[PDB]
Amino acid sequence: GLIQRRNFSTFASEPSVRFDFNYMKSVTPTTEEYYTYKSLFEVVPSTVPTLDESEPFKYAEIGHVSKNGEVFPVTLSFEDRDELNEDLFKKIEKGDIFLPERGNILISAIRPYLNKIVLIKEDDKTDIYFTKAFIQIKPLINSRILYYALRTIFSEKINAVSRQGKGYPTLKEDDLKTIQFSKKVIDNLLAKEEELISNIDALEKDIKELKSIQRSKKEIVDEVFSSHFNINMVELMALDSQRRVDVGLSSISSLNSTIRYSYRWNKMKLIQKYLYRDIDCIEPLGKYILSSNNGWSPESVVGGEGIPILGQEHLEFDGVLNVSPTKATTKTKNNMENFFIQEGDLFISRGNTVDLVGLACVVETEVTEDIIYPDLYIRLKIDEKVIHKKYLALLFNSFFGRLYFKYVSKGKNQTMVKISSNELLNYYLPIPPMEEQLEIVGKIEEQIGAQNEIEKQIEEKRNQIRVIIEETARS
Amino acid sequence: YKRTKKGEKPMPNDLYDLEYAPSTLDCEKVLSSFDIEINALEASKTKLSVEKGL
Amino acid sequence: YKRTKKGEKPMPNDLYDLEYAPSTLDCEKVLSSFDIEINALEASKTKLSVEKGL
Amino acid sequence: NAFLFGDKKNSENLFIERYYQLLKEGGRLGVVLPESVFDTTENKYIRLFIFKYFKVKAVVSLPQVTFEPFTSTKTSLLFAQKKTKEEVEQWNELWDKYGKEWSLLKTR
DNA sequence: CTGAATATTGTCGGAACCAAGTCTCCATATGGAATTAATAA
DNA sequence: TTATTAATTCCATATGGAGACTTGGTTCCGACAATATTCAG
Repeated sequence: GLIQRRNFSTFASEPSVRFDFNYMKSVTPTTEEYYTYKSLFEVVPSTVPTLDESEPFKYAEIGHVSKNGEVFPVTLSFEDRDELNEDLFKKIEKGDIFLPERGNILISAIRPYLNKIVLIKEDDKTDIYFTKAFIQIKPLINSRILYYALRTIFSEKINAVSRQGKGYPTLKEDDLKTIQFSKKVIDNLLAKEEELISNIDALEKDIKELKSIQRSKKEIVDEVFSSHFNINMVELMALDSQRRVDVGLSSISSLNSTIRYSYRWNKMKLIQKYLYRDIDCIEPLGKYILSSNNGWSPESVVGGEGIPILGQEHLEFDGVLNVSPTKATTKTKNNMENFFIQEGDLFISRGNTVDLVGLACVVETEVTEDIIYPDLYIRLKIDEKVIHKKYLALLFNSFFGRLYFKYVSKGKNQTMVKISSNELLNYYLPIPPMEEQLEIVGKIEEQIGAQNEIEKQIEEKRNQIRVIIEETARS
Repeated sequence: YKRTKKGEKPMPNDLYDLEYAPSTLDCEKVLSSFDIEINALEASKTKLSVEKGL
Repeated sequence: YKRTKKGEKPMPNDLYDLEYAPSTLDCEKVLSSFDIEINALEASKTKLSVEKGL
Repeated sequence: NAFLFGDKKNSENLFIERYYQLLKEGGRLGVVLPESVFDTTENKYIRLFIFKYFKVKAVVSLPQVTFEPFTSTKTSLLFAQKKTKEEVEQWNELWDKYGKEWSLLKTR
């Protein structure tokens, strides 16, 4: 670790004589400028707002804010008072709500390292409330200047005055009033104020433009299968809502081969009767599967030494392996070569939540390193003449592969719901001719490729802002 | 219910619904209780009005 | 270490480090096991070669 | 020596069998079972037992929050009656007849 | 008759946290893969 | 007779677990200020 040495005196600093390792790591002897909280920002005391009980207002927790300072408020009304959001209304009535004064820079107290600093810009509308866990810190040297000086830089020191204290990492306003902000940062940043705000505004306008057309990685897979099989999107999520499935004794045996009479099995059978009313392409998967393996999941150490191992997090809704291993093992099995992925395989996911079970992926990346897949995967070697593995993975990640594996997979612990070879072999998927396939794929491929192309531009301008701030504050 | 390591919390019950309004209610008992409370408040008001007059 | 409801798990040692060399072991005490390792194997070789000629 | 499946190493199913030894040929049976009984294949036998002697009549799937924060184990309420002395023998007769049919068909 | 009482309210501080979200590593039968004594032949 | 499946024991796979781990931010007790009252000689 570190062999830091300090001298009693030091712990004299700050009105709590504290001597935890982090604070004393942040102290250091200083020779340069000091400043204080005086010639900069100013803490604002909290207050109870006058909520109007006639219109839908907004509210914002700490989880509703992101590391990029983008609040995602929820809309409450005081005419609903539903027991699902009753906690929010109760904490509002308690007095855990305030309203920023259009120019302050709210800072989260709990765990301040996750950049929850947000800006309430001057020229704006649709006033949003906030939790007392946020610190109104309204500045005197222009909000944007202090916001950008706090987000990227002045972060190794706001995070070094947190109270660990047998639990939550937490920031306190009193400690926040003690940081030793250098002047060269603010001096240089205000010196270039007239153009820094301009080009940063241009960059964030481009980011907003990219975000305006950004689409989720699952809806794309959800729409093409919905727009190609001519199934309306507003009934299979409305038929899945009603829960009064009624079956007879005779229907239990039909295609069961294990006599399973759970409720979810019967609802799966009901939904299958709806997803295939007009589609005439369904063929049993059992006759298109040639083998099935599981994998090898030894004990693993995170960021250790040995052969890397994949996890369930590496399977995404696009049928492409993430191939970004984290765990690494050092055990042997005398047959390790049987589980070293290799390009071209199809990996369905066995073991996950009731909604993330069955997600398949094709290893489309060329890797010269041997990477083991766990017992939580199932490798499918299908005939590459009728199924087109990528299409099968996309189908498994589609609502076809969700409304089935959500209701057929087994286990008493529905937090680690697992599938088995029986459900794979007894799966009546719709397989259209090879002409129809490679059209759903390809369309989905280009749409997701475009969505990924505008996913690094966002984290290119969001990095350009940071590097520009760093360069200007260092010149 | 939604019980947790801190306590209980009400949720929308799907199994059953509570009666809330009782099938049988002692109406005269409720009326007499309200009469008693309003008479007590009126007696307090009369006492404080006598104090105000004094 | 790295404990879990499934047994410990080795991790790098930041506090101290084990010597791993006894520095008090005799020498011939382990050489006895060493020569037994070959004596048992050669005894098995003899105990198969006796009936090999048979 | 008192359970038909008293050697399956799945002792928690014995209670279900125990419930057949207690009811009185038409006795209501309401149980909070796990969903392994209704889903996993290793329990198929105890599902046949319930379909042979009992008269399965209601199944309710309870959420994974009911037994929290003690366990997130899924549960289902099973409401089954018990067949009379003639219904069990009718089931036995039908089973024997169709099993004979199955054996002849398998030989052919 | 001045008093700073006590007696509450209502609100900062703080938690050997722990509610949400979601990834796992390991026992254990199995079943098949090896026999066997069978099995006709 | 030379088979013989139908009986066996022996390991690699497969299924399942009164689950277990992990990132992150929420409820809520409990001091405690500010009341919150004074009576009391």
